[PDB]
Amino acid sequence: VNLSEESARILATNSELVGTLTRSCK
Amino acid sequence: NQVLTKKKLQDLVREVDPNEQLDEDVEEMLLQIADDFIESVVTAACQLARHRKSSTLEVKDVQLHLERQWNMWIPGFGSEEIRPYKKACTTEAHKQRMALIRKTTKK
Amino acid sequence: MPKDAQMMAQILKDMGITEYEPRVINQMLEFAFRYVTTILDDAKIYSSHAKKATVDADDVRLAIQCRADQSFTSPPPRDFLLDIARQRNQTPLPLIKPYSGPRLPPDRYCLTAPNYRLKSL
Amino acid sequence: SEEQLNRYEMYRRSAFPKAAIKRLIQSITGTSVSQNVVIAMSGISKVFVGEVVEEALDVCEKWGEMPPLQPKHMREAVRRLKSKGQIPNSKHKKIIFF
Amino acid sequence: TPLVDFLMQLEDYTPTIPDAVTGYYLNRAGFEASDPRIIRLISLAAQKFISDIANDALQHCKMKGKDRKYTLTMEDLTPALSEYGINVKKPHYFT
Amino acid sequence: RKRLFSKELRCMMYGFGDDQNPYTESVDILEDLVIEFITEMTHKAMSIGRQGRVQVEDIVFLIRKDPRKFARVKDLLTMNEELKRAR
Repeated sequence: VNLSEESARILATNSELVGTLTRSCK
Repeated sequence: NQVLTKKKLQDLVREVDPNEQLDEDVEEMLLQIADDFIESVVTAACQLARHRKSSTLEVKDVQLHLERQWNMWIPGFGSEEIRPYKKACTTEAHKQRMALIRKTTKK
Repeated sequence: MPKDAQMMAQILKDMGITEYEPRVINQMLEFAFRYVTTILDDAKIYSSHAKKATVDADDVRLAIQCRADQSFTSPPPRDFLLDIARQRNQTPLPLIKPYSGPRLPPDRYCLTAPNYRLKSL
Repeated sequence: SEEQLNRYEMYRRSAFPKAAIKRLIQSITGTSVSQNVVIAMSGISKVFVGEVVEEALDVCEKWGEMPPLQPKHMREAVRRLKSKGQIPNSKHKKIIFF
Repeated sequence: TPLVDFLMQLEDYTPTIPDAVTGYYLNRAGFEASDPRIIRLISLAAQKFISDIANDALQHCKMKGKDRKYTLTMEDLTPALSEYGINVKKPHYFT
Repeated sequence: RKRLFSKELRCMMYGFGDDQNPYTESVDILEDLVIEFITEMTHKAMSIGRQGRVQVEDIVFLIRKDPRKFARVKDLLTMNEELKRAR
């Protein structure tokens, strides 16, 4: 049960720090 | 109605080595080469569209000519999901003729 | 002798080839097997590109014509060699200097060069 | 510093999800793969992304541009990698003898 | 340059292909090789090319499992040549 | 096709020095490289060894092409056993 909930916490912080605004380019 | 304009070509040389010049003998050939290749991509991608009984040139048959002949994969376009790869449709006639090469060899 | 090696000697006899090595018939059957299994290679790529089930005759007809430019490219045609020549054949012949010793192109087109080598230390 | 520790955190913790690549490979095979295949195939593709981005930042440092990566540095990244044989294409029958 | 500093690691090496064999195939290619270290470099680069085709064919044979004597059959050499630019296609069963 | 690697690949480019906020058309390019890389290492893997997808032939292509893909697949296969030995 410890392995199941802590696996998604390595990826949840990978959606709060990196990629805040979405850019584009000509 | 020209597609390359000798300033886009000059920056293509400046991005490689910025202390390098081309001659007008080389520039007039680098332009020829470009236009000549545009023609051979399109003349052999229209027939792939003609074999799809369609009248629109999609990006899926400019892909198949550059990959098979020119060894070019242009990344940023994306395709549909490739179907499950059929490996060997070896027929029964080959399964019985090749089972005669071994029958004479060891027996 | 299979029926296609008995027919390969007929093709060379129909040409001006009366005396050949016996290894030639084994070579002209490997070329004829590599060719049809390269056309039918491309004729299976084109059948799946038009998304059909079998390999029809219009797929093999395209696979023949779409590899007559890279696998068997031709010497240049007669209508192109005439136009290249008849603009080259219109500039006059230049005159010759009287005493120029060895007559040669400029130094970037000849093979005269100092031609170095490594010090065998 | 304080950015190098955040960058080293993303260099290690980031991965492609195993629940999607096992869906992606099995759409190519037809039947089934194993867990030790998906573990390796998710790991080689992280090296391959690190083969491109570490080399697309060499294209950007060679030219006169900044860290934001335009697609100009990314098509040039695949061009330089393919000329060194790093990007495999199994649809171009190559010939060395001519 | 790496080509010079590699050549100091070649004074202790002796390739399998002799210098008269390599020095003849450069004569058909267009030059008489004067320096005998250039003959020791084109022969080593061509010995390495055979030593990878005959080694990929071994790992092709050791990936079908028979473990006593490995025969260099065409079934192991023909996929091992296609990774380089050699595409053989041999026929069978001539009708 | 949708993008199945849009949020994951932005963490990875930051991991190799790009930015915290990469362009959308740059993740458009990298997402198509990976789908072709997994395709052009599975289409060639179902002819070698056998017509299946056992991982003893995924380790063949990584040698003689780039040693970083081989030195990073021997670490993921070793550490699978040291993470089942701990349980």
